[PDB]
Amino acid sequence: NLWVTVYYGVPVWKDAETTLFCASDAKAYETEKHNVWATHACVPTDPNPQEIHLENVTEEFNMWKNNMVEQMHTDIISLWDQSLKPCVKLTPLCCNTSAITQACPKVSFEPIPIHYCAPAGFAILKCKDKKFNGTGPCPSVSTVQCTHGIKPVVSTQLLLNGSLAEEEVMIRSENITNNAKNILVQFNTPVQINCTRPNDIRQAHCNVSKATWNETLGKVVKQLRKHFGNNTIIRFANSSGGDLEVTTHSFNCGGEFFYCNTSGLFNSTWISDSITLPCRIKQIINMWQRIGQAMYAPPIQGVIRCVSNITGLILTRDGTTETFRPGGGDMRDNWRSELYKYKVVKIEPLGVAPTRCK
Amino acid sequence: NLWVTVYYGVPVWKDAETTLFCASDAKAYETEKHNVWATHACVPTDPNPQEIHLENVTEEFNMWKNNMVEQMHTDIISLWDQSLKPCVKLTPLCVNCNTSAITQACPKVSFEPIPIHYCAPAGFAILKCKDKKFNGTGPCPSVSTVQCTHGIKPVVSTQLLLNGSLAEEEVMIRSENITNNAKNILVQFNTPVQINCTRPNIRQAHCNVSKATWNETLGKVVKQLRKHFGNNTIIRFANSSGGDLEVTTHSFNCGGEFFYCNTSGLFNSTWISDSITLPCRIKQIINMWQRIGQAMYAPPIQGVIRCVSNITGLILTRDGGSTTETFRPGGGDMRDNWRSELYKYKVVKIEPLGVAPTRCKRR
Amino acid sequence: LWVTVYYGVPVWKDAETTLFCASDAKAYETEKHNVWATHACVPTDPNPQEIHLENVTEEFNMWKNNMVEQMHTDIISLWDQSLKPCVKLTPLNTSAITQACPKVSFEPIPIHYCAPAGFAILKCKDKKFNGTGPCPSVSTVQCTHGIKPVVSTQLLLNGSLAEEEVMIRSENITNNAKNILVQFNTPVQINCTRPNIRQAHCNVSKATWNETLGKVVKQLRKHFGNNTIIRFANSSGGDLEVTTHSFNCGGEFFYCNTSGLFNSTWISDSITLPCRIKQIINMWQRIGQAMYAPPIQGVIRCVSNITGLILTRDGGSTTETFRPGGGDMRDNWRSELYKYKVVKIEPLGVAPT
Amino acid sequence: XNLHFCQLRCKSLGLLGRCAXTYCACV
Amino acid sequence: XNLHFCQLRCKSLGLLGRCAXTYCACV
Amino acid sequence: XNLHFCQLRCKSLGLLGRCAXTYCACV
Amino acid sequence: VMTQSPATLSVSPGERATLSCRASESVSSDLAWYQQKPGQAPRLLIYGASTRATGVPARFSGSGSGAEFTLTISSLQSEDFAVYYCQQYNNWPPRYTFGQGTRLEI
Amino acid sequence: DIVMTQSPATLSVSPGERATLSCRASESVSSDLAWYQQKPGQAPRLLIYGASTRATGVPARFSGSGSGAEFTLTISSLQSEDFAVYYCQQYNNWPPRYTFGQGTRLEIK
Amino acid sequence: FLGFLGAAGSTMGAASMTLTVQARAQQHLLKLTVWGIKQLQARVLAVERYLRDQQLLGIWGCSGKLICCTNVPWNSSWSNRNLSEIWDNMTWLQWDKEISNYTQIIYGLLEESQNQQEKNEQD
Amino acid sequence: GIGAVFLGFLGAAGSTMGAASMTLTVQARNLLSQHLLKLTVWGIKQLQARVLAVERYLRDQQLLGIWGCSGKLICCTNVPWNSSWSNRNLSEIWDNMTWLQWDKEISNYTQIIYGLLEESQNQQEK
Amino acid sequence: VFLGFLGAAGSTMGAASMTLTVQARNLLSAPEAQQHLLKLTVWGIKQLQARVLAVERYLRDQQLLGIWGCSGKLICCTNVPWNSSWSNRNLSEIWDNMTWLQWDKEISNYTQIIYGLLEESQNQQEKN
Amino acid sequence: EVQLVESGAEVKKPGSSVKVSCKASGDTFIRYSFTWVRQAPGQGLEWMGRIITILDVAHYAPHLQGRVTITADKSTSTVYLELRNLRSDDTAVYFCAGVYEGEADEGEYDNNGFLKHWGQGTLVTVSSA
Amino acid sequence: EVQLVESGAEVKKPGSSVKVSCKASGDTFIRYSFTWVRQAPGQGLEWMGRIITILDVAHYAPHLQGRVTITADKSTSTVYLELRNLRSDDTAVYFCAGVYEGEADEGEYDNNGFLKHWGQGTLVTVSSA
Ligand SMILES: *[C@@H]1O[C@H](CO)[C@@H](O)[C@H](O)[C@H]1NC(C)=O
Ligand SMILES: *[C@@H]1O[C@H](CO)[C@@H](O)[C@H](O)[C@H]1NC(C)=O
Ligand SMILES: *[C@@H]1O[C@H](CO)[C@@H](O)[C@H](O)[C@H]1NC(C)=O
Repeated sequence: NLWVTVYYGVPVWKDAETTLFCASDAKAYETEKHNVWATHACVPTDPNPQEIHLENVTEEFNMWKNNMVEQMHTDIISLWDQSLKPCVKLTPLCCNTSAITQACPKVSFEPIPIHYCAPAGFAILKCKDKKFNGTGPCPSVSTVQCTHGIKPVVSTQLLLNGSLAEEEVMIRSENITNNAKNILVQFNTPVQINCTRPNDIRQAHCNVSKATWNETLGKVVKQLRKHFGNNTIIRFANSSGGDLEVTTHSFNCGGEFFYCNTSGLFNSTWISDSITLPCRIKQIINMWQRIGQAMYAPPIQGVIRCVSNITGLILTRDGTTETFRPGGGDMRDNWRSELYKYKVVKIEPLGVAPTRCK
Repeated sequence: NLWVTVYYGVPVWKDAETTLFCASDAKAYETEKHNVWATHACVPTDPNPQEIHLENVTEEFNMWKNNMVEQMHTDIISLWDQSLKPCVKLTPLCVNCNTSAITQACPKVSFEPIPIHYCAPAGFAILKCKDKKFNGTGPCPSVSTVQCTHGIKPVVSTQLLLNGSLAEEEVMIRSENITNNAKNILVQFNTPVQINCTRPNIRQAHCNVSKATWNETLGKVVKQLRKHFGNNTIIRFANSSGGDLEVTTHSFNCGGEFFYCNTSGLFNSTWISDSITLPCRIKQIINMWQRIGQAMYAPPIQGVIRCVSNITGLILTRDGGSTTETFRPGGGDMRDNWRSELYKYKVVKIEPLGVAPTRCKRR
Repeated sequence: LWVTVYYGVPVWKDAETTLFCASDAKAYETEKHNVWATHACVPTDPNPQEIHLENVTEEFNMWKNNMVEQMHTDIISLWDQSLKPCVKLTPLNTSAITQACPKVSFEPIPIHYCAPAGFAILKCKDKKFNGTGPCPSVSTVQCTHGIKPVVSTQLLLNGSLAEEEVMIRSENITNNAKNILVQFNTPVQINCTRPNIRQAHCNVSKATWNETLGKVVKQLRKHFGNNTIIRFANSSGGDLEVTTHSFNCGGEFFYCNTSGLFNSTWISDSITLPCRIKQIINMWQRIGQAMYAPPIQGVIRCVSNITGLILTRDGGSTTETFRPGGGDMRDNWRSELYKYKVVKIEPLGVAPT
Repeated sequence: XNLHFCQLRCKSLGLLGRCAXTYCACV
Repeated sequence: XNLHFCQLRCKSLGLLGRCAXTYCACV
Repeated sequence: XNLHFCQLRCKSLGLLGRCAXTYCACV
Repeated sequence: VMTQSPATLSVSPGERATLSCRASESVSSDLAWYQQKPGQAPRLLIYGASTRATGVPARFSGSGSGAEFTLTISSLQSEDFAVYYCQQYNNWPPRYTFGQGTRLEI
Repeated sequence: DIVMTQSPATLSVSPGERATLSCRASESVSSDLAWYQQKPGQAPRLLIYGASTRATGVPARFSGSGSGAEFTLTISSLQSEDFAVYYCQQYNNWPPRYTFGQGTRLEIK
Repeated sequence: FLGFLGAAGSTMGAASMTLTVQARAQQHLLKLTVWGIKQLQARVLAVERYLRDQQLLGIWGCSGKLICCTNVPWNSSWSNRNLSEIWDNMTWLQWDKEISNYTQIIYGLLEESQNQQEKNEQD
Repeated sequence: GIGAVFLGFLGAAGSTMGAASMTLTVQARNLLSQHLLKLTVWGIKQLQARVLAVERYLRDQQLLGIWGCSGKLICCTNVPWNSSWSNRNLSEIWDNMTWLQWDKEISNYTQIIYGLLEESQNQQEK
Repeated sequence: VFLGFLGAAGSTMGAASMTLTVQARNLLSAPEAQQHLLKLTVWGIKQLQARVLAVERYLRDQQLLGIWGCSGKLICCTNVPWNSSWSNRNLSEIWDNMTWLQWDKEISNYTQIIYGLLEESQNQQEKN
Repeated sequence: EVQLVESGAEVKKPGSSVKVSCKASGDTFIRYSFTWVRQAPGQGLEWMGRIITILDVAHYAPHLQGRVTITADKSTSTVYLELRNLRSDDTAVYFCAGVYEGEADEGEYDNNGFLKHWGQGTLVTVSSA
Repeated sequence: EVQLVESGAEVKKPGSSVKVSCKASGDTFIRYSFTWVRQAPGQGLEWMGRIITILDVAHYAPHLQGRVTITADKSTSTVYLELRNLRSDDTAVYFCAGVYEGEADEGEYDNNGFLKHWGQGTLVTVSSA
């Protein structure tokens, strides 16, 4: 009495994974070493986007298991390894090293945004919630073909040139009470930073405004009080030791590799006008794409300037007072900080149900 | 008993409007202005052009309400505004006047125009009118299709078209309605009356048009006028009626200057039932045609500058009479200089879905 | 039994197209081949891709291919736009456009024929292709294999060697009136040079010619019962072009008479040849003759290995003779593209049940 | 277009004016 | 191929003529 | 990461080593 | 920038007069030397660096091109003890700048 | 190939006077050049580097200049011990292929 | 796609027959690239301008078929005239004019009249 | 392009199945719709991603050809709904179950069902 | 996929038919340099002239079968009777020793007469 | 040609502005461009700015931008001036200067740069007293 | 400020090899590059190749490739040169050389080319007496 019927165009979807194509608006007439790579391996942006809000629906995202992060962390490794040619590059395989030597000119280097679209027959979901603690169902989703730009930047111990939340400082972590997994603060406003080299020796002073740092650092220590015993006075401390890379705030700017001794930023203790930092410009670094050491040419003549917004940071506990010590080092988990609100699914518009027919 | 059906494939057109695209053969190494703009926002021509005739298909063209015109009358503006940078670009809004004024670095440049081809995008056709007697409005009893149009030259002038593409049989007369005293006549020539004018090696020049041709090529056209008037009422050609300086003259560009050949000697003939010269003065204060305003360019270049191009059109105007008639020249609305080159074209869309009533019953 | 209709049975219909080049040209040098091959063809196809088949008995035929003429018109253009003779005498009243007839560089290149949107190309990968017959193993491919345009007579040069033996390819066999084609397995370097009068010495690696036609006697005596000893005879005679080995090398046209290569009969350090240039050659591109510019001044050297010959028997009754010949231009590729065939996919066939 | 001003000058000479191009002509 | 003239030439060597492509061959 | 080598240097300071990036960091 | 030579020339009567004013770069043909006896309104003598003004004695004539120019008088006169200034008007938009002048005495 | 040529081949000048030296390059060596002073059987000495600077413990009467493909050094007041050989070598190309000059003879007149 | 029109100007019946039948220099390397893509952008649009139609016809009952007929009565208001001089001496170009401002009406009926066979088949 | 019709299909999830079907029927129809040198390498990489969706579309209109009904959206055939496939009172399905979770119910039987739906075709004419 | 469309010959209708049935659904089967901006493109155009040139072919068939009543269906058979004068073979062995490989050569010149007849015969349901 | 007559000498204090007049007579007014030039005693001349009378578009030196205006009036054949943000150094003499430009009433304009016809001079004093 | 005592005089045979020492002492070692240059009698100096200390990545001249090798050990602070396949003509006077390269150990490197500190040379001869 009941017979199978079939419908085409039924709203179903399932999780999957594919290879996205990076899409961004390049120029192809410049020579900067970002627009070139962007115009040779991307697609002109979608002029008018597409968005559809859903209702009475929940889905469980998970920021520490995504796949998009891996494709991004491979694609920009390609970008780098094509862009910045080191004058001598070293790498063990192990240990049997293997040097190399090619051309080593000077180049411009300012990153641009890069979207991430999904091929025909798939979709990308979002979480418009503003309380997302990283995991668990998000009761406010919305579909989209592809996302907002993501300026791919590298820097340790302080995320820079990133995006930020809009209600309160949030604190996301893999598994608190494990002491060996980084966390990810995120400010509601940019504590700006003037950081530059004058016209004598290779040395840069990194100006950051006070009374906007401590004002934007009070919010943080309050948020830590909630997820903890709201007692056991906490403090901010220096680095702990190891390689030079992790014990500072290193990054690139205009083509050089700054190393600012941010020892005078994490020293306050919280019971219930300007600041400067002594940066250097090193010339033999430790690569992050692989294991090994690079080496570049001496710095350029003129003045070098670049300003950014500190929009987040990485910490680490210490297994009571429980002071915190900015560490980090690894570069994979500073893209989770702007890619947690996305998950890619697969459409399956074909279903069946029982009814009464011929 | 008559029921409706639905066919699929019937040939049907519905006129439409879109954004066409250039087709111009530049050089990419020359550095005049035309040959450097046309190589920025246009594309090389079509290697193997395809054309297809049609059969027993009448079609209603119309010249005075076309919609390709604007699509050219904007490209040309955007060509000039990136090409001839003035030194003082006075632009009154005044909608007492708040007449702003921008000043720039205004250097001297080369200027000669190359032919531009308009093509149809992916999904529309273009219908020529291969007849030879299309007055301007009405059915064209012969129609083809084509992708890209013939070679148009972005020329600008007044009271006399220059480098005008010619007709075949006669010297026709295309008017908006006619007998309305307020619309521009448009003419054409079966033969080019070559014109020579230059400044030798004091900012003035002489314009010379071979004599005894103008007299015989004002004899052809004078006939077709009386084809619309009762074999009487002698017609002639008079001086300009007067107005702004640009109208009561023959102005153009040539090599980088703005000549003004006083053409009062070519229209004094009256018709009952070995050289000639015009005093071409250069100016430096013009009322730009792109909008309302004025400009002020540099003073002219040193050496000898020359320009020769066949005249292939006129623009006239009547006088409210009752007798007799007089045709004092004029013009100025720079739209007219393309309605004499895009007068035989149309852009349409194909829509294959037809219904009809017949005798069927579908179960 | 009634008739049904299906969709998808894999079925061919051997047919013909108008294919397209793939010429590895260079476009900045100024010779003739390497400028025709960059204005009327395409560069090589970077990563060509292939598919094998199974159980697929495919019946070729080498005197009935039609990938031929496509070469036989690309090449006539290659000649017409390259070596423009001074007095291009064409008997229709031999009118002639006499051009600026200057000296120009010359060397040929490998060309590749590929198949357009909607066809294939099917090899015959076996090494026993007797010329026709059910070939039981075939590939599929887009483009042809490596091929160079040698144009000559009595001696076919610069061709890929065969592998196993010197197989012989006849119309059918034993009509005494068809240009037999033959193919070595072995290379013999050739070298004729002009020292520093319109004459030159054409010269062979001698004493190698000896052990390479000692190879062939076996294979003739494979089609023939080993008895009544056979030998090679001279070119019997006709036009001078026929009884010669003529070609171009360095831009000028050699005529080397190699009679010093046939003096033996097979029981059970070089030779100089009257290798005379000329200015009066009978054209192959069509019927006629052309008139060129006076020969060049200096030194020009030729090295061009022969990897294929042409014989023919004699109508007598005994003994048998094999004199050089051939000449018909088309032969130069029927020995170079004999194993290729362009068929067209068509997936629709009915079958009654 | 400036049509008013057109009618001023053309009237100052004894003829009617009418817009005809960012251009001013006295008929 | 010119077969007639080819034939006209070869017989004078005691031979018949035939075309070899665009060339004259004596038999 | 070089963990073994990463341990060797933090040991000279009195702390253990732990990998965290082609990047060595002390505990 | 207009560099002159000399600052103030002193020459006896009956002799010639040859001043010099130099610029930074290409001022091709836009130079103007002005005469003023103190207590008056200055006067135009040379324009275009190669032409003579109206109502001027023919001994008044300069020369030069590029960035080097020199006013040349072959015979001093009773009324040739005054200030002499050089001015250029080449660049656009108009930004005209003088030099420093030169005086002539016994 | 970058090549350096000596000019002049020899300079024999009297004391108390000034002597000059030049070195010619094949192509652009922008700002990479040095000058060494070779004594009889002694290790050479570094005087100039970067074509415009001076080393430690140098009398100011040494100085060099030039760019493009030509560089010049002059000595203004010889001493009875400043008679020796002089060389010029550039270090501009990378990967490292550093050419070396040929020298110049100098002696009392 | 533009040569389909070859039969335009022939009358109605011939059009039916023929529709059933038709159912049954270093620039010369550039110049053959920016005029190759200008073709594919036309076909790959003709395909999608097609998949829409054969889906639309998949609403008025009849998809796939070319000459589909149905069971809607033809109102009087739509230029009722002599049938004989409709299928004999008229070209579609002229017919599309006389029926222009009613097309959207008929495109509504052909859905309603289809809803009968939708629900009333398993009644 | 055609790639928007899929998001169109998915837009109306999280609802009741009847409204889902009606919205399907209407919306599938309502959803009809060096400068010029650098449109010579950005054509291909933008003309593949449009002739790759047209393909994936047809790879579906193929399946509905097999199961008797092609061209139609709300299709129903004549295979009896065996009760061993997670039976439930009919109105306990078409009133209180979103499509997604309903997929979970039988997401293991969709190959048993797909299989049988073929033989029922060639066994309908004979 | 035509290797499979034609790689089931020899065997009787059963094997090839039951393979193509599921094969219908089984149809499922960079250092970017500024130099090759005129090598890859003029090569990329070719494939993009291949893929599209098949989608055109396909749709040009499914429209042809559509005029013989049955469209989309792989192995269809509709409401028209077929003659007996068509080179009448045994009415029993027509499915074991009478196959396409024997049909095709016999009917290599009989296609157009068959493809003609059938579409003409459909019009019985078209009158109404 | 023309006959330029500058206004009388002026005496002012800091903070205020200044205004003069150079009545140009002897020719058609709109046919000449004008330039105001000044000199402090014992110093060199100082070009300030040019004004085209027919286009009513002026220009100004890089070191006076925005604090000084020029204006004329073809209804009365007079040329004005006004400098703003007075200082003490502005004590100096100011000169009226013009030049011919051709029959610009029909749109020919040479756009010269130098000065051919002058006034007599105008001294101004700006200080406490 | 490091003193580089080269090796003593040596006399070898044709075709052989050799290993030369250069003892550095006076300051930290890995802040210094090194270079070996040689001189034939009457003829100018001949740049042979360079070695970096903190990375141990040497290079060599084209026309001297293959049969020469440089090596240093950071524990004994000596730069060993080796040259393969000697001859009787190539024997000449070789020189040890160095230069200060910057605060190396903290990841800073200036990468200079010239040679400041020199030894006293070495005597290398191939003879038959
Ligand atoms: C900081 O963020 C603001 C937006 O909130 C942006 O406008 C500004 O440019 C950013 N500044 C830097 C230096 O990144
Ligand atoms: C052109 O011909 C049409 C049709 O006869 C007519 O209506 C129109 O008035 C004519 N126009 C002119 C300019 O004669
Ligand atoms: C041709 O020349 C090459 C090299 O000059 C030589 O090795 C070879 O033996 C020569 N061959 C003949 C047949 O002379």
